[PDB]
Amino acid sequence: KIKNPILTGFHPDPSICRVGDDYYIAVSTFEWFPGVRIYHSKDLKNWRLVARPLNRLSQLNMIGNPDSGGVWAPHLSYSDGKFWLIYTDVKVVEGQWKDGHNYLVTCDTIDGAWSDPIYLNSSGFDPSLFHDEDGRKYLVNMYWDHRVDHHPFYGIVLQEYSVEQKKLVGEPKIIFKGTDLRITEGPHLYKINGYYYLLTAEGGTRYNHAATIARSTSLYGPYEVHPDNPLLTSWPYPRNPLQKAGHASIVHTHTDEWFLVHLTGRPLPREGQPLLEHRGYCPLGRETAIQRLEWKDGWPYVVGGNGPSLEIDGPSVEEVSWEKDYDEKDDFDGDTLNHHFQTLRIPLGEDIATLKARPGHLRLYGRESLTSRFTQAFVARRWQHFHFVAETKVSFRPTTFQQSAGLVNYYNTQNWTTLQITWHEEKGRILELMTCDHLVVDQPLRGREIVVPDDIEYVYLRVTVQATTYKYSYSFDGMNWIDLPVTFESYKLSDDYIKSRAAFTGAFVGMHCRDGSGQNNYADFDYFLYKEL
Amino acid sequence: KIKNPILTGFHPDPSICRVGDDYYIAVSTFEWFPGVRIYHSKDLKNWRLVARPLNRLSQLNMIGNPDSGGVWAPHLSYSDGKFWLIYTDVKVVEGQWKDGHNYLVTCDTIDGAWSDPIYLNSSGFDPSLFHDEDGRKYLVNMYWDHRVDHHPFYGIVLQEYSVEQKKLVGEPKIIFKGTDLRITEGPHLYKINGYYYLLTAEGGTRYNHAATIARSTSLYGPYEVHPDNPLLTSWPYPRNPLQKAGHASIVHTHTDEWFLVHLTGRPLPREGQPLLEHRGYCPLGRETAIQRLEWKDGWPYVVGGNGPSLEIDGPSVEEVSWEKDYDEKDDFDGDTLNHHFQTLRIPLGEDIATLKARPGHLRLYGRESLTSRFTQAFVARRWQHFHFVAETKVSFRPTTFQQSAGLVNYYNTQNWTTLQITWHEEKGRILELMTCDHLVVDQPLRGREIVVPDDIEYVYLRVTVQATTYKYSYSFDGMNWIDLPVTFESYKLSDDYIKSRAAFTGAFVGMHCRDGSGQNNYADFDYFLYKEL
Amino acid sequence: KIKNPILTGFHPDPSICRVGDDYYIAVSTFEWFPGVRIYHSKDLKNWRLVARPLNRLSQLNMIGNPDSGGVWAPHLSYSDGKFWLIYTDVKVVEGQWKDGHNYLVTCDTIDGAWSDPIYLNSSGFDPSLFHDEDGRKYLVNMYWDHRVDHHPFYGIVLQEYSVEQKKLVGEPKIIFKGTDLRITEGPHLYKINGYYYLLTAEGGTRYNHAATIARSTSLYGPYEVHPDNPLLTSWPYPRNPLQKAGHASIVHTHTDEWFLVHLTGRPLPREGQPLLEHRGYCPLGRETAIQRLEWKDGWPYVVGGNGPSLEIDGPSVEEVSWEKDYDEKDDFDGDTLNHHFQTLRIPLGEDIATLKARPGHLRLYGRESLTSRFTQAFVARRWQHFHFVAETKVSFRPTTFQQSAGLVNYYNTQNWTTLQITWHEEKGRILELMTCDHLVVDQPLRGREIVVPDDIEYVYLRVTVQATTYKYSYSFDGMNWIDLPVTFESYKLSDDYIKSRAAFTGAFVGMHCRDGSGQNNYADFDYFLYKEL
Ligand SMILES: [Ca+2]
Ligand SMILES: [Ca+2]
Ligand SMILES: [Ca+2]
Repeated sequence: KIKNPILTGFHPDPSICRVGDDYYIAVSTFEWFPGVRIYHSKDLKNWRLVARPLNRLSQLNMIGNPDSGGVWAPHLSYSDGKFWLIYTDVKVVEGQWKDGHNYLVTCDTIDGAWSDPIYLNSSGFDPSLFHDEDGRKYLVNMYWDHRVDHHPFYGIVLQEYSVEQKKLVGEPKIIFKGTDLRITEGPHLYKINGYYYLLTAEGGTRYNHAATIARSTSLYGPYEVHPDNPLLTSWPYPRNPLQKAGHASIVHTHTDEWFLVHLTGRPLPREGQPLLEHRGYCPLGRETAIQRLEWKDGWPYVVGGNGPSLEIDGPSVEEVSWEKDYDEKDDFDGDTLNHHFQTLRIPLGEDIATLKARPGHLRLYGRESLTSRFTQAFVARRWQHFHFVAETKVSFRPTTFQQSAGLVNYYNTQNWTTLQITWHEEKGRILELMTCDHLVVDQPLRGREIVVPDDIEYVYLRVTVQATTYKYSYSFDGMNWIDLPVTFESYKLSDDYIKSRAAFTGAFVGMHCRDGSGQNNYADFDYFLYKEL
Repeated sequence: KIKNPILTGFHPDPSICRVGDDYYIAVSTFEWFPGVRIYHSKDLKNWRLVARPLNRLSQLNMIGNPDSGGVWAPHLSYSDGKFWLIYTDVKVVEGQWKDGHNYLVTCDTIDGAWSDPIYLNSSGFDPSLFHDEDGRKYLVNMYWDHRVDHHPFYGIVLQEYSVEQKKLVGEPKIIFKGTDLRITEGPHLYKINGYYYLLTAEGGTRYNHAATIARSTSLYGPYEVHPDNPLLTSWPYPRNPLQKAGHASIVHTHTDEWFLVHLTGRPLPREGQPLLEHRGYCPLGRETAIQRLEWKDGWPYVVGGNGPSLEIDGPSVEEVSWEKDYDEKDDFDGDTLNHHFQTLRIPLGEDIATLKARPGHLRLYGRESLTSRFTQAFVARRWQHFHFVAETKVSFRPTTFQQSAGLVNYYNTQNWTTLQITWHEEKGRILELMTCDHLVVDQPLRGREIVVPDDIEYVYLRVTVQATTYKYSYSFDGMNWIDLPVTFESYKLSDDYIKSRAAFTGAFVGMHCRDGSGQNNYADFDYFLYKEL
Repeated sequence: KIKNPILTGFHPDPSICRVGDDYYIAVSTFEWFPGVRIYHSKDLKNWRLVARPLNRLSQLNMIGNPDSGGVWAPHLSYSDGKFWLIYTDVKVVEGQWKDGHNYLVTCDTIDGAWSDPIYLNSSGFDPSLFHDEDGRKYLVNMYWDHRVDHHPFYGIVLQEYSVEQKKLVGEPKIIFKGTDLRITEGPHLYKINGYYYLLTAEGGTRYNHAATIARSTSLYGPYEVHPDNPLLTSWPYPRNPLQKAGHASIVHTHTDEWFLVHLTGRPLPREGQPLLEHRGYCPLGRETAIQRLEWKDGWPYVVGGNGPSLEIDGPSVEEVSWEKDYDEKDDFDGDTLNHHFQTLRIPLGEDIATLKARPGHLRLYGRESLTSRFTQAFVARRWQHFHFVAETKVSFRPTTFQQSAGLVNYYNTQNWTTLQITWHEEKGRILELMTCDHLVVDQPLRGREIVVPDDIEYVYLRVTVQATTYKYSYSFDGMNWIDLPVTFESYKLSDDYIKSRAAFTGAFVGMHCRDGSGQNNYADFDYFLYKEL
C-alpha cells in the first residue's frame, strides 16, 4: 500500500497531528520562506500541501539568517478547538552556541491566518506542546549546553504553559537526560494507558540517527527506556535504502491503529564503494517516511524490526488521493506563484518578484548575488526525484558583467551551480556556467562562452538530472537543444557534502536574477517546467 | 605641533570636510551602531565627537550583517547650504562578491536629524559625491569585478547625480583603471586650479597601502598619474611607527594651506622579530592621521617624503582644545549612554538596555551569545590606547549556565575574551574566563572557577592592558582585588590576526549580558571605567 | 581461562603459527627496530617474547622511513623443517601510492640468525605464504590500485613461489575481490576439509574492521563467502570494550581445537560522550586478542556471536606460566638492554647507546631531535597498561639549549610530550616540559622552568598515567616528589588522534638525549622503572 518516502525531497522533522479523521504533517523549512509546510491526508498514503503558516514578517523575520538557520523542527497539535504550531527561529548554527527562539502561533483552521507569535523561551530547539488530559499545557524542548567540557545536548526540559497568561509558568525542570547515544532532541509527550511516554531523537540527524522512547507515571520522570531501544534506526542496516531514520512522531488513528512518521535520507547509488567508510550523499535532503507500530508489554514496536521498511500496510480506511497541485509546465498565467515555489529568508514583494508587470511572465528584478544571505531575486522549488528535467524560458538583456539571470541548482549560499545569461566586454550578451563549492567559484566555460545572437528574445535553459550526475543544455528556439560540455555531480548538492555540518535542507532548482550595478535590470521568465523522468 | 594619530583606536577611512573655519572628519564604523562618527575641529589638532548621523533603522539596518560588513568608507561634503553624507551597507565581505548598496543622506547641520536615505547604486563600495563648479553633481565609486579570471578592482566609475530627480542619470563610465598596485578604491574628485584631481587608494588596506593621485582637464579623463606616485605610502618604510598609510582625503584650509588625512595602523612592539617577515599586529585597528601637503608643478606632495610623518606642523590658526567628553568613571548618571559607547548592528531599545530600570545603573536584559550577528545585549567602547585599565561593577544572579554577564574585550563574533559571571550545578554562581579564537572556545579556569558567595551584591570586574598582553582581575568588595592567573595576548584582538581578510574594525571593551534560556534575566552595571595608563 | 587482550599495548596484525605443541605469534613493528616481535606459548594464554628476527641492516634498513612505514603485517609459518617469515618494508604511507617491498626470510629455529631476505614482489602489502598439502607453495597479498577514481584495494593476488629458484613463478592472478566492505586486506589461505579457505581483513583497521572468510574447491576460486559474514567484527557492537576487531589468523591446535587471533583497539573511557559519534581513542594502539572457533556446515564461526569476546575458554592443555622477563626497576647492571626496549628505525651502536661507558647506567650520547626520522638517541618501551608509573634517574650537564635529556611519552616524530633537562642563558641548567602536536611545539612551563641546583647530580623524572590523563613529576633526592602543574591528555598519543591516518603504532615511554650542537654530550640514566597501577 504505502511506499516510503511519503513526502519526497526536502521534508525533515515530520510532526503528525490527528483531528477526527483528518491527518496533518508539518515539516521544517529552515532559511526558505514562507515557514513550515503542512500536508493533509485521509489515508496516510496520499498527501497534499494545505498550509504555509509562517508568511508574515511579524511571525518570521529571517533576513541575514545563516544557511540551515531559521525554522528547524516544528510541532503541530490540535486542542481546545484550534491548531497550535510551535516553531524556532535559529540564528546561530556553528560553534559552541545555537542561539534560537521558540514561538507559538495558533489558528482555528489549518490554512487560515495564523496568530502573531507568542514568545515561549530560547533554552534549545525542537519545542513541542503537550496537552494533558486535565486541560493543562506543557512545553518540552532540548536544553543547550555551550560549555567546552560538556556534551551540548543536556537533555529534555519541561515547563507548564499558561494559555491565560500567554507565557511559561513555574520553573523549568530536566525530565530526561537521554541514552548513551546522546544528541538527545525532538521530544514529544504522549499519554497512553497509565503512562506518560516521552519520544526523543538521538544520535544526531546523520547516519547514527535513532528514535528513542521512554515511559513514566510522572510527567517529571524518572523515565524508563524501552527495553529494546532504539524504537527506530537505520544505523545497523548499512544496505537499507532508507538511512538516517529518526526524529519521529506517533499517531494513534481513529481506527485504533498506531503509526510512526520519521525523517530519512536516501543516499545516491554507491556501487564499488566501501560499505561503511562513508555511508552516502543525499541530494534530496531529509524526507518523510511512515512505519506501523504494534504493542507488547506496554511498549510500542516498529513492525518489521527497528529498521525502517520501504513499504508498509496503510490504516483500515478508504483510499483518498488528490489531484496534482501544480503544472508540469507552469506558464505563469496565475495571479499567484504556485505554492511549491519558495524564496530565500524573506518574502519578495512586487518590486522584486512580479506576475503583474508582464502577464504570462514571472518578472524578477535583479538583486544581490547567489552568495548573499540577505536579498536575492530567486524563486525555487525542491528536487523531489532522483531523475527529473527542469526547464525555463527567459528574456534578459544585461548591460554589464554585474548582471545575470539563469537556472540555478542550489543547496546554499556557498554551494550551487547555474546556467546563466550575463554580459562580456567583447562577446556581448553570453551564456555561461558558474559553480560555487564552499565559496570557491569556477567558470568552466571560461573563454568559450555561448554568444547569444542580438535577435534572440528568449533563451531556453534546461537541466536534466540523472541520479548521480546532471547536465545543462540550452536552446534559442525551444526545439533544438545543445548540451553544454560539463558533467556535474549531484553529491555536491547534498547535506553530506557540506563541511559546516549545518546542512539541513536539500537541493532546489529555480530562477534567479542578479543586478550588482543596482540599475534595477530584470529578467522575464515565461514558464517553469519540472517533470519527473 | 600635531602628533599622530589624531583619532586613536578604530577610526578608518577619514573623509575630511571644510565649512568655513570649521573642519569635520567622517570615519567608517562597519557593524557598530549607530553608523558613522563625525568629529569637529578648529585647529586640526584637537578633535571632538559631534555627530553620529546614521541612528535610524530607516537609514541603516544591519541586523545579520557579517563581521566587518555594514558601513565602509563614508564620504562627507558640504554644498548648497547642506551636508552630504554618502555611505554603504555592505552585505557580503568574503568570496567572489562584495554585495553592497550606496546611499545618500543630508542635513542642514552636522548634528541634526539627517534625512532618510536616497538609494544611489550597488556597483561597488567607496562612494564619493563631487560638487562641480557649474552646480552639477557626480558620484564616483569602485566598480566590482567578481569573475574568476579577473582582478576584482575594475577601476573607478563615474555617473552624474541629479539632485532634482533624486537618482543617478545618464550612463555610468569608467574613468580610471588605477596603477599597477591595483586594488583601486577610495576615489575622491577635486577641481583645483584647472584640473580635475582624482585621489584613489591602492595596494589594499594592509601593509602595501597607498594613496594614488591623478589629474585631467576633463572629468571623464583620461587621467595622468602623479610622476612621483604614490602620493602617500608606508610600504617602503618598515621602521615607521605608522604603517598602512592610505585611503586619504584632501583639505584646503581657510589659511591657504593643504593637508591630507589618512588611515594608519600602529603595530604592537615587535622587538627581536624579523623586520619584513610579518610587519605587525594592530589591536587599535586603523586610526586617523594627518599629513601636510605642498604643491610642485601642479602636483601635491606630502611634506617630508611620501611616507607618513609622526608629527607635523599645524595650520596657521589659534589652538582650540575641547573639554573631556566622557567620565573616567562613568557612573551612568545621564538619561543617555555616553556617545563613546556603541552597540552591535542594531539600536538597543529600553527592553534590552536601560538607565531607567535601576537608577544610576545600566541594566542589560540578557539576549544572545557573543557569537551572534543578530541581537546582543552588549554596550562597548573602543580600545583607544596601548596601555589602559577598564573596569565595571555588576549585580547579577544567574539561575543557569545559559545566563552570563561580564566584561568583554571584543574584536568580532568569533574573536573575543571575557571575564564573566555564570552559574554552575555544583558551585552555584561563579566567575570564569572564556575566550573565542576564530570560533574555537577555551575556558581557561575550567574546574577552577571562582565561587561567588551568596551575600555578594556586586562583583567588580577589571582588565589591565599593557600593550602586547593584558590580564583580568576581580573583587567582591571593591577594595581587595585578585588577578586571574591567565595572561592574554592583545595581538589576538587585532585586524592582522583575523584569517578572513574581512577585518576592518578594532578592539572594543564593554559590558555584556546573555540569557540563553529566554527568561529575561538581567545584569545591573553600576559604573564603567576606562582610563589610559 | 583466557583474558583478552593476550598481547597488551602496540601488538597489531597477529600471525599465529603452530609447530607441534609450541605456538608462536608474530606482530608488526612499523618504524620500531628491531623488526617483528614473536611471542611463544604452550597454552595460548601465557606468552613470552622469544625472537626479534629483523635485527640486521641487510634484512631491514629503515632510516628516513615515514611514521607508520616499515614493517607492516608479517606472516609466520612453518614447513619443511624451518620457519618462514614474510615481511614488508613500506616506504610510502600517504597519498595515492603505498610503495613497499615484500621479503621472505627463514630460520631453522625461532630465535636464531634468520636468513638474508629473498625479495618477492611489490604488488601490495599483507603478504602471506601458503604451504599446500601437495608440497607446493603460493604467496597471497593485497593488490594496490593507485588510480584517481578507483578503490585502492583491488583484491587478493595469488602466485606460486619456487624454493629452488628463490623467486615467484607462473602467472599472478586475482582470486578474490572482496565483499561490499571492501578495503580487502590480510589474506591467509588454509586447506581444511575439501575446501581452500581464504581469510581476509575488510573494512579498514579502524572501527569498521572485520575478518572475512570464503571457500572454494580450487586454489584460484571462485571463492564463495561465509553465509553469515563477517567471521569477526566489532562494528555492530559499539558497547564492546574490544573494538576494531579484524586482521585475523587461524590456528588448529594439537588438541583438535580451533582459535582465531586478531587485532583490537581498546578505546579510553568516554562516559558522557555520544556512543556512535566518535568511537574512541586508543593510546595502547592495536593489541592482540584471541577468539575460539567452532564448525557448522563447513564454515567456521566465532564462539559467542561474531563480535569479540573479552574472556574465552582456552585449549585443553596444561597451563605453562612464564617468569617475568624484565625488572620493574631496571638498574642497568646487565650486559644488554632489556628486549622490551626498542629504538627508532635503526640499531644504535655503542657510539650512541651503551651500557658499557658508565657501569650501572645506560648512557645516551645525544643526537637529533624528537622530530627526526633519521638518528635519534632514544630507547623506549610500549605503554602496555591504562594505569602505570614510569620513572628514570638521570645525570646530565647541558651547556647549551641545543642539548636536552629526559623522559618522553611518544607516538611519532610529530606527536609526543617530555619532561627534560636543558640549558637556559640566565637560569642555567633547567627542567622543563615540551609537547609536540602535529609538529606544533609548546613549552607549558615557559618562564617558570624548574632551576636545578648545581650540586644536584641526579634529577629524578616520573610520569604517572591514569587512563584519560597523565602528569609528570620530579625529585632531586628520589624521596620527595613535586608534580609539574600540567595535566596531559592520553588521547593525544593515540592512533585515532593522528590526522594523517597513517597511525598504526601506539604510545611508548622512554629515555632521550639530544645534542643539536654536535659536541657529543651525553646523559647517564641510572635506572628505568615501569610499573602497572
Ligand atoms: Ca507564460
Ligand atoms: Ca552608578
Ligand atoms: Ca643503575
